[PDB]
Amino acid sequence: GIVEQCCTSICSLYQLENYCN
Amino acid sequence: GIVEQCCTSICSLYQLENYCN
Amino acid sequence: GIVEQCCTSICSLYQLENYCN
Amino acid sequence: GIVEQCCTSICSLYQLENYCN
Amino acid sequence: GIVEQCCTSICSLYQLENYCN
Amino acid sequence: GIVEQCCTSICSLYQLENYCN
Amino acid sequence: FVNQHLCGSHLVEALYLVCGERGFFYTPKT
Amino acid sequence: FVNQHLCGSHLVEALYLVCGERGFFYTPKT
Amino acid sequence: FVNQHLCGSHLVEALYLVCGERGFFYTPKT
Amino acid sequence: FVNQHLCGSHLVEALYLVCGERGFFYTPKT
Amino acid sequence: FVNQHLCGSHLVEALYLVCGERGFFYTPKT
Amino acid sequence: FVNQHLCGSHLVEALYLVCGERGFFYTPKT
Ligand SMILES: [Cl-]
Ligand SMILES: [Cl-]
Ligand SMILES: [Zn+2]
Ligand SMILES: [Zn+2]
Repeated sequence: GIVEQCCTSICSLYQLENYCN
Repeated sequence: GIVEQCCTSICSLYQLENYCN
Repeated sequence: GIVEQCCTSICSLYQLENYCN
Repeated sequence: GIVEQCCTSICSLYQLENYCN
Repeated sequence: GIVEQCCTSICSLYQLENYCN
Repeated sequence: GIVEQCCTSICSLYQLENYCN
Repeated sequence: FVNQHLCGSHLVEALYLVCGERGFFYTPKT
Repeated sequence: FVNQHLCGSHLVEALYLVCGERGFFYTPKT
Repeated sequence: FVNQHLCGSHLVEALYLVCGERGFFYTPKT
Repeated sequence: FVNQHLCGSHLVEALYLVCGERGFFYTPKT
Repeated sequence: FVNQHLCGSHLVEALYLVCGERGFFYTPKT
Repeated sequence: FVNQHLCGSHLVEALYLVCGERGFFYTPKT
């Protein structure tokens, strides 16, 4: 999930938008 | 400037990006 | 809603807990 | 102290209340 | 007190240092 | 730079003033 | 625990602390 | 923009920054 | 609520959240 | 992305997230 | 150093930075 | 005052605290 994509790995601001409602 | 604009009105991440090195 | 209530008046940690997954 | 209980180990919100005045 | 002064007017890091242990 | 002085190593508040404009 | 006055990012910080690993939904009006 | 490690409080702050008014979910178990 | 690791700035933010008006002490040497 | 209302330290946090490793300059008026 | 305008959690952050390992007491009025 | 490790968001928060109105640069590649 988000922890693996953005914390464990790295992610972009655009990727973070995946988790918006 | 940007600092003042973000606080008194609003600003975008795109405007913020102009202050990166 | 909760977001607005916490900012315009006050809210409790107990009310916040209702937004957990 | 608090660092050992809450940082090194883990602690609850209720435990943190131990450090209130 | 310090908490109120920093928020309603201004305070210095030197004044803050008086609250260290 | 700053990361090596303050993150990797440790630095003082006075050292941080080196990076002020 | 005490009552809270939380705007902006400070509400999200409180949610994070309260929920931890359970996660949470942040749902502002409009 | 850039790619960085964002974890815990810092990850939720970043979701708040990017989503704002839209809202977001933080579901670390998923 | 939950149990998490809270360290440095994040630990003091959490004490602020839970204690508020009551005040608190942060005494890491003790 | 959404528009932002950012005062004080919250602007610096946003700069940090937007620029990451590139860094940034923080230049308030007077 | 410059003078500071600090409310809420931002005062606790400043105390943390100023005192570090010495710790500090946070003592708001009433 | 004291010497501590200050990294990422926490380092920029500290530069904000110490520099304020003066402004600052965060240039981690340099
Ligand atoms: Cl604020
Ligand atoms: Cl951290
Ligand atoms: Zn704030
Ligand atoms: Zn952190």
